[PDB]
Amino acid sequence: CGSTSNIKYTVVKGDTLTSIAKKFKSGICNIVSVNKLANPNLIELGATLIIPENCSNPDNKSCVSTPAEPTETCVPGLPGSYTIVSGDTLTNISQDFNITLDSLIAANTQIENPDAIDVGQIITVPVCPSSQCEAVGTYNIVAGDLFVDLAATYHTTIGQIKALNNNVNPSKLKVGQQIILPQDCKNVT
Amino acid sequence: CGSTSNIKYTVVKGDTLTSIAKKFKSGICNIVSVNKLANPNLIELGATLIIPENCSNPDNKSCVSTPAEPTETCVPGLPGSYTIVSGDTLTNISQDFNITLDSLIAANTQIENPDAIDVGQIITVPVCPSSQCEAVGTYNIVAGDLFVDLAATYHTTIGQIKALNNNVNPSKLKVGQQIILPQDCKNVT
Ligand SMILES: CC(=O)N[C@@H]1[C@@H](O)[C@H](O[C@@H]2O[C@H](CO)[C@@H](O[C@@H]3O[C@H](CO)[C@@H](O[C@@H]4O[C@H](CO)[C@@H](O)[C@H](O)[C@H]4NC(C)=O)[C@H](O)[C@H]3NC(C)=O)[C@H](O)[C@H]2NC(C)=O)[C@@H](CO)O[C@@H]1O
Ligand SMILES: CC(=O)N[C@@H]1[C@@H](O)[C@H](O[C@@H]2O[C@H](CO)[C@@H](O[C@@H]3O[C@H](CO)[C@@H](O[C@@H]4O[C@H](CO)[C@@H](O)[C@H](O)[C@H]4NC(C)=O)[C@H](O)[C@H]3NC(C)=O)[C@H](O)[C@H]2NC(C)=O)[C@@H](CO)O[C@@H]1O
Ligand SMILES: *[C@@H]1O[C@H](CO)[C@@H](O[C@@H]2O[C@H](CO)[C@@H](O)[C@H](O)[C@H]2NC(C)=O)[C@H](O)[C@H]1NC(C)=O
Ligand SMILES: *[C@@H]1O[C@H](CO)[C@@H](O[C@@H]2O[C@H](CO)[C@@H](O)[C@H](O)[C@H]2NC(C)=O)[C@H](O)[C@H]1NC(C)=O
Ligand SMILES: *[C@@H]1O[C@H](CO)[C@@H](O)[C@H](O)[C@H]1NC(C)=O
Ligand SMILES: *[C@@H]1O[C@H](CO)[C@@H](O)[C@H](O)[C@H]1NC(C)=O
Repeated sequence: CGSTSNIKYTVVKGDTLTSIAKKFKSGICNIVSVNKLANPNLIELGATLIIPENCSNPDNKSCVSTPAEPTETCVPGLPGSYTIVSGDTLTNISQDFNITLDSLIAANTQIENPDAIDVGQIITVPVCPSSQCEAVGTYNIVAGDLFVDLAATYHTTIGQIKALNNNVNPSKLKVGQQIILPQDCKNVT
Repeated sequence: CGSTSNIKYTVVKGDTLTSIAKKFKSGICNIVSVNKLANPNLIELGATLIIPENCSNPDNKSCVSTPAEPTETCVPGLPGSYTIVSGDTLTNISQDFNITLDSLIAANTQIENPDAIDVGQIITVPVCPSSQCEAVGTYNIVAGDLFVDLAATYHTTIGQIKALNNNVNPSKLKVGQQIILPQDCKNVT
């Protein structure tokens, strides 16, 4: 990293390795190496992390694959709607559903100011025509499970997991917890 | 029916044949016969119906099969949550999900008065462990489609269709409309 100092840092709410790397001008993957983190997406609330501060040589790329912006304008299979929870924005939610902000706004012309949405407000999620998820069912959380990783493994999206578990905070999952998990969501025909 | 008079009646919001039969002391199936209704569950907003009033011989049973109270304490497959819309009660919603009011209250100990719930409030739906719906996907409404009938045909529940389409009023469906439809929801193993 060719850093000049290290801070020992307590992980707080909202943190990702991306936001921590930015705060301290470190690299995501430098923090992964130094702390022998098994999964770059998983850092625990209240854990301590040694952070190389002010790196000349930040490695933010070798260990993660950060997706391009969403380009699709619909989500395969489900759901018809999503309910807004604390901290959601339409930008946030369209990214989770892997669609453009634009497509989510277009599906929701009842919203006038796209920046003023209310906890408890229901929005339309634009579902691709002729599409489906192959199985939707119970899953028990195991140690280190995250919505972000479960989406990739089961070929669904963060948003679709959130919609099926709309009152579950992804940051407060417990080993053994039952969530509802959609699988293999795709266009059909 | 051995009725004493007939009223010509305009179907309004909230009406079912059950509520109309009660208002006028008729029978569900007498109204079905007289008006040659193809489906006892389907009456259209603003349609006129001849109602035999004050029947001595009301037939409420021959043409419909009215389900017993729900006895199950969980819903197979999905969803983790449901958002409250105008006119919902926990009694209403537990019936749609084919579970006991009791089981729905027990899953929701954050609710203190079970009779004071708010438009936009999210509740937990108790999903049976080790359960699933086999496919969840798009369906286009055809003439005469109803959530009540679609549940039976596709082996799901009114509540599960509502949860996947939480901003759709079941009384305002249009031919060609795309909804999200779960199928073949059951316990597994
Ligand atoms: C490189 C990068 O920036 N990637 C991000 C990626 O991190 C974002 O995903 C979010 O990551 C955060 C941090 O990992 C997740 O929050 C954690 O969630 C887990 C699970 O709920 C929490 O784990 C629990 O921790 C406690 C102790 O705190 C243990 O007792 C529990 O057993 C444990 N549970 C399990 C099942 O292991 C953890 O505390 C949370 N940490 C924080 C700081 O909140 C978050 O869930 C995750 N978000 C999603 C939607 O999955 C991702 C956002 O999409 O973007 C980039 O990929
Ligand atoms: C015997 C008995 O009491 N059974 C009840 C059963 O009726 C309850 O189910 C509810 O029935 C009502 C009345 O049929 C349903 O409301 C109707 O919904 C349809 C579909 O949205 C509306 O049809 C539309 O009507 C307009 C004209 O008004 C047409 O232009 C449209 O093309 C047409 N759409 C389609 C697809 O055909 C109709 O207007 C509504 N009528 C009224 C009075 O609102 C209602 O959806 C239905 N509820 C559910 C959840 O399915 C049932 C409640 O669960 O309990 C008993 O089974
Ligand atoms: C978000 O959407 C895009 C486009 O639909 C996905 O990207 C493609 O996925 C398929 C596999 O199903 C591949 O054939 C393409 O090569 C993928 N890559 C690209 C650059 O389009 C993308 O995976 C989706 N992202 C997430 C996180 O779900
Ligand atoms: C509500 O729940 C009950 C019990 O789970 C269902 O009743 C049974 O369904 C199975 C078929 O899957 C039959 O083997 C039983 O004989 C059924 N009858 C009875 C009286 O239990 C019931 O069908 C569900 N109702 C709805 C409307 O979904
Ligand atoms: C799925 O089908 C829709 C409807 O045409 C289309 O817009 C969309 O891009 C398709 N998605 C994928 C991933 O192929
Ligand atoms: C499904 O399994 C659950 C979990 O044991 C049980 O309570 C429930 O009654 C079962 N439902 C049916 C329809 O068999």
